[PDB]
Amino acid sequence: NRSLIVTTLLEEPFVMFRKSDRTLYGNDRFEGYCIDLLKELAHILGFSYEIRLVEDGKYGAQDDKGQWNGMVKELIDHKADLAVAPLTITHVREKAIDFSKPFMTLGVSILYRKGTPIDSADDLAKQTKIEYGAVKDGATMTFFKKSKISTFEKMWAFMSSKPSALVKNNEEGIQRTLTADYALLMESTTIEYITQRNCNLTQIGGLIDSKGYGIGTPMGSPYRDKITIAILQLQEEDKLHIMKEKWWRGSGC
Amino acid sequence: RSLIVTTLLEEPFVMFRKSDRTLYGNDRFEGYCIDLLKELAHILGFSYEIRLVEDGKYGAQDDKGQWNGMVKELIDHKADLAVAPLTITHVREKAIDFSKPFMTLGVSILYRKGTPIDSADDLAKQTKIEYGAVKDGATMTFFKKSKISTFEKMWAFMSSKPSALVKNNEEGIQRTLTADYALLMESTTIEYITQRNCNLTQIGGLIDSKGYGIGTPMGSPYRDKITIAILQLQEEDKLHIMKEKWWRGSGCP
Amino acid sequence: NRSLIVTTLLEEPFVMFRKSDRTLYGNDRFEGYCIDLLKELAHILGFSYEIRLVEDGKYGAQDDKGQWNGMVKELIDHKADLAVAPLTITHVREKAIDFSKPFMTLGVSILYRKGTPIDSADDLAKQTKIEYGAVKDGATMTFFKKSKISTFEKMWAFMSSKPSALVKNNEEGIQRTLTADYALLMESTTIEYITQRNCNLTQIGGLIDSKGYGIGTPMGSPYRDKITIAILQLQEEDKLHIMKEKWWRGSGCP
Amino acid sequence: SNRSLIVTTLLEEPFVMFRKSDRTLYGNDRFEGYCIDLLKELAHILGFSYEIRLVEDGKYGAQDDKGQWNGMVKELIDHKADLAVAPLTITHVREKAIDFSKPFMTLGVSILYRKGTPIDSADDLAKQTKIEYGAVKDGATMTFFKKSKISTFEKMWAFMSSKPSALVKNNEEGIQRTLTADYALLMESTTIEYITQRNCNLTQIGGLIDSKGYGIGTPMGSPYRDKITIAILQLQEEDKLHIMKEKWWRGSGC
Ligand SMILES: N[C@@H](CCC(=O)O)C(=O)O
Ligand SMILES: N[C@@H](CCC(=O)O)C(=O)O
Ligand SMILES: N[C@@H](CCC(=O)O)C(=O)O
Ligand SMILES: N[C@@H](CCC(=O)O)C(=O)O
Ligand SMILES: [Cl-]
Ligand SMILES: [Zn+2]
Ligand SMILES: [Zn+2]
Ligand SMILES: [Zn+2]
Ligand SMILES: [Zn+2]
Ligand SMILES: [Zn+2]
Ligand SMILES: [Zn+2]
Ligand SMILES: [Zn+2]
Ligand SMILES: [Zn+2]
Ligand SMILES: [Zn+2]
Ligand SMILES: [Zn+2]
Ligand SMILES: [Zn+2]
Ligand SMILES: [Zn+2]
Repeated sequence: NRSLIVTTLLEEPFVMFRKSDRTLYGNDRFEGYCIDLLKELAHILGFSYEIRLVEDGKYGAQDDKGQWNGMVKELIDHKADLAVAPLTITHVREKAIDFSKPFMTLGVSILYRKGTPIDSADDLAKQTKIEYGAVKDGATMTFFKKSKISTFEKMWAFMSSKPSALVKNNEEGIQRTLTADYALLMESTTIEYITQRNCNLTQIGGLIDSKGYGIGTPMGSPYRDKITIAILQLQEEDKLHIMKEKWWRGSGC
Repeated sequence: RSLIVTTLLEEPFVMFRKSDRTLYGNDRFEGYCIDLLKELAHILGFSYEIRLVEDGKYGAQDDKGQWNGMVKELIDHKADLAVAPLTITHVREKAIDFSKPFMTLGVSILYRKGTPIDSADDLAKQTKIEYGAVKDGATMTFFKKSKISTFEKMWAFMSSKPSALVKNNEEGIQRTLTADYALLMESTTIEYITQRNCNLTQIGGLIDSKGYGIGTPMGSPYRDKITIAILQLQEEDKLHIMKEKWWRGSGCP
Repeated sequence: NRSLIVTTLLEEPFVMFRKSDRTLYGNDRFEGYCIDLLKELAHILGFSYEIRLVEDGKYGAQDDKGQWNGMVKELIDHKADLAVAPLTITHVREKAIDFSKPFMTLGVSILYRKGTPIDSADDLAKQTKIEYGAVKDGATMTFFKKSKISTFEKMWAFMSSKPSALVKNNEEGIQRTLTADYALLMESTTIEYITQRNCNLTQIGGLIDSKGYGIGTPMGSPYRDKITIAILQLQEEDKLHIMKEKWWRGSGCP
Repeated sequence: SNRSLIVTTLLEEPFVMFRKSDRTLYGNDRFEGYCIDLLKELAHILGFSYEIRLVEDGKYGAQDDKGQWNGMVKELIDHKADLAVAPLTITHVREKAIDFSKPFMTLGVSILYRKGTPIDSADDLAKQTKIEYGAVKDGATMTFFKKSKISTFEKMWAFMSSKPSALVKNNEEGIQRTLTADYALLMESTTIEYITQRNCNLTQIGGLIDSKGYGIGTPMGSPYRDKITIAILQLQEEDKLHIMKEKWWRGSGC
């Protein structure tokens, strides 16, 4: 019964440190949507596991020499059996790792202060006053870096140049939108979570694309297909809807 | 000690049966759901009376948040069961309960044969051919809430053109026959209509995948009883029979 | 070389030789529900394949030694990668091979001529005038042979006795039901098919049990879960209920 | 009710057993077995916490002269427990004092006895008188014999009810009696299957005398019985009770 190593990262409301009056340790430290999903997978498949936060705190992207970092790298180097996180399924990633079928669908959109004229990526790309960016070495950054749409190449040209447009993680980005004249390009279900809690913030425009989160495994993993089946089972039983309603609030706004 | 069953007229699910000597009460009806409902009362032993829903609608929420149609009857405890082709949706689950599904369906397109229109994207790209859905049903709500770019575009259209949203299927079917109109309609009804009308066809495949379930007010102890009874009928492979029975039918050269 | 080998057998309307004037070869020889299912599975999963009829024409059962025959044996001996057929998933066969999730439901029931008093397996079990049996070395036979239920043991003891009550295949059992005083223990979806083509036969009673057909693989095969995922996709696209209507449709009886 | 549900059960191999350890265990962690795994699946599917309590009198449950119950059935009647999770037999008389889930296991009464003897059926035992036989006191097998009107089983009850010693306190006493004296135990078939795979000098005599099932027990009106039935059907559909049975019915030899 060897324990599977699960790689992940802190990201509200998917993976969080649970509140306690003493120092917690091991798996007991964590709670959130992806923790509940992991618990379901472990139950259905019958495995035990050890959660390990990815050291560099990244989701994963390729450098110019094609080397990966983040959770994707942990899977490639067979340091982890599974990545259980809001890990975006993308063509470039499917070349290096395997994914389950998606457990949640989302798309790229914009987080910004309420009360302004702007209503689309178009408006940001036109102007230089309002700064904008995305999480460094995640799928949204890669989306822009790869885009052939004029508006998005324009936006990448910006993000790529401005030293601090690319933020370390979502939290740093959300604080930037509250602290400065800055809009964050961010995945839509996280926006949904934030705007039900911070009434100062809103989504700008709609979804720029449509994609999904999946459980990541190393290529050739003998678990990936069973995990797909389990996700399809949870879906059929309405369990992912229940899990989302559990973690998305709360009250406000 | 009898249950009030809310429904509406819809072939081949609920129909006024043909006879000479005027019929009263439950005797007024035949159809797939009528048979289904008989099989459920046998298994669970209850008495009931069918009541057609006044506004003729399935159910959707207004801006204010009030529901109408059968969904509203259950909310208001004006009915015990909704026995009809009532689509299980995550939105409705917030307001009422459903049994496990008794039939699968997905949104798809009903249009005349022999055109070049091949998918929803084809309808969304143009404006000569109009298109719509049944007002205040699940398919309308699907387009209204959609975050997918093509379906948002379609929703802008339907939502704007007068009379693109039809009062019921029959009126939508008639608009498909007499005008340049495509109806966004559930696949099991499309199946029923296209083997009776050889000049109509399903365009594309399923846009989504859902089922029909028996509706109850939230918390009702019958929901689970009805699920057990539906499972029983599935083990006795009796529902697939009931379907073949009401779906006939001589075909199209 | 890496094409998958598919074992199957002829069984209307699942797998049949296509009618043509010009001689057909290879996979093009075949048509039917399981052939359409196979094409869909191959599209989804991305494989090419070669269909081969199982030599002994049997589905599969175990002799007294413990040795299997039919399609089950082809899988056990790693002679085929998949069994694509109306192959009944049973707990007994699960000990030797693996199955996908089911793509169709069925149960054992009774095929007999119309116009008699018989209405249940118990009516058959009480009386010796009317002969009855099942396809030899299939799941229905095995169900009776393994049953611990008194009535089915009784029925097994009867079938087991009659020299020719255990028929070679469905087509033979169908003919014996037509020409002798004989009832065939047969899977319900086949009865459905037959009773709509032959208005002098009918199903007697309901289902005795409830089971499914699944694709068989050798035990431990990675294709097993892949095939399940592909079946779930076809179910989401509601393609199997349609495939079924395509192959079972026809003019009924008065 | 309460927050954690109270589960009544009793020690019966291989359904519920004390797990092995080199320290004193406590609470739910004391237990292992088929019915413990089932309970774990139910608790996960329904989302409840629970506390297992062994039934004080160690009985399954029967009615005395008045209708006074004992054993697990009694714990449910009196609402001392929310569920009974055990190889609890579904019978008419119990169905009138408590509710049961759909069955999670099918079984029948049969005979456990030493190998070798010419004994071959209940009839054989009923005639003769040297070989004693009995059943577990205040269990469903005892009650079946008491209430029977079949000649052979009436004779058998006549014996068992006359002897002070025929009826044993539990399966374990009875099994030991079978190994200790010329004695046959009337016992449920899946327990016989477990025992005969471990005790190679014991065997089943004859077949199953009836056919019934085990179900999860709840007090009448429990808000949990329907959800539990749906859970068991769900587990069955995934082959999980087959897997669970294979896990606990192991042994070696025979
Ligand atoms: N979910 C993203 C990180 C967030 C983002 O890029 O917006 C990923 O998998 O890379
Ligand atoms: N069956 C749908 C009505 C028809 C439709 O929306 O297409 C419902 O339950 O709302
Ligand atoms: N489908 C059965 C053969 C037909 C029957 O046994 O009735 C099997 O897989 O063995
Ligand atoms: N399973 C039985 C106990 C054992 C027996 O009576 O043989 C019961 O629930 O009473
Ligand atoms: Cl321990
Ligand atoms: Zn679960
Ligand atoms: Zn490795
Ligand atoms: Zn589904
Ligand atoms: Zn009410
Ligand atoms: Zn839902
Ligand atoms: Zn395709
Ligand atoms: Zn092999
Ligand atoms: Zn099994
Ligand atoms: Zn159909
Ligand atoms: Zn489980
Ligand atoms: Zn009480
Ligand atoms: Zn089943």
